[PDB]
Amino acid sequence: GLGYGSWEIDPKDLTFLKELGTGQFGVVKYGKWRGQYDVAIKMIKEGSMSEDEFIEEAKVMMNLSHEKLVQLYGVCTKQRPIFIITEYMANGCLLNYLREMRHRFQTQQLLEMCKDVCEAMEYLESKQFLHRDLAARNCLVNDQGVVKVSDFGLSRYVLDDEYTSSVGSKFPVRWSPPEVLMYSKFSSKSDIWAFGVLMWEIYSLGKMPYERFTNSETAEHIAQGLRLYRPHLASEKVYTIMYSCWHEKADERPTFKILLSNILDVMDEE
Ligand SMILES: O=c1[nH]nc(-c2ccccc2)[nH]1
Repeated sequence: GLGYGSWEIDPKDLTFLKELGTGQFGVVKYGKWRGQYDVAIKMIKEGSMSEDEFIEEAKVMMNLSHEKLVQLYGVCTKQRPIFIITEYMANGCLLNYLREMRHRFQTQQLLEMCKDVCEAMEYLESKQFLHRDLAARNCLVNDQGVVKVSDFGLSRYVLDDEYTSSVGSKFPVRWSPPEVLMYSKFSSKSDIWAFGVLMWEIYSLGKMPYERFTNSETAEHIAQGLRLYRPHLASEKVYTIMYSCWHEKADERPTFKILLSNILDVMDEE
């Protein structure tokens, strides 16, 4: 209504129900919009985000609609703090979900999680939109066990330099190809590399990549041409897919369309 653009939600339409924990921009809550519609509400900590830039980008992000992408419903702007309102994912972060041994996952379920992510990424690739921080920590799981990709592109608005400098203590070294670590060359193919690492995280039930190495050691290992190796739960064909994402030459890495085809082949065969 009157004082609101299409990207803007009236915070007075929110009912807060449960705390969901803290992320990098601060508190996240579960609530309802207009009494009925489940939402997640991110309260953006003052000084954590380039807010005017993020708000302009929210206009673009709201047009990205795919069933395996966590939907952005809008932003509560011109208040402190601002809120980001998104599709609620009742089973929480993928990384924590994988680490819960009670689930006793079959490998068919693990491949389905990879396929869910791959479908989201093929869609983003088709829109020339890079995620820029693909990892299990940035995927969520709904009440049906479907995995969706979250927070796509948001790293561009993070003001904490520890996160944004390749040398910063919070940079995602372990999800980065050599050309990112060496010269900050981001591309579709750096998303591809990250996706390979994410498949490794899924098949490793949420182990940290390069778990025995520091970030500095990881960067040296990768830059010298060495890689992660096969998780016990990955078949040879699954391992071949994740490994293909790690070619030293970025142009020899597959596209998300090719990865999706390869994943569906393995689903049929295995
Ligand atoms: O953007 C979203 N949607 N849903 C969540 C969520 C986060 C933590 C725990 C449970 C759900 N975050």
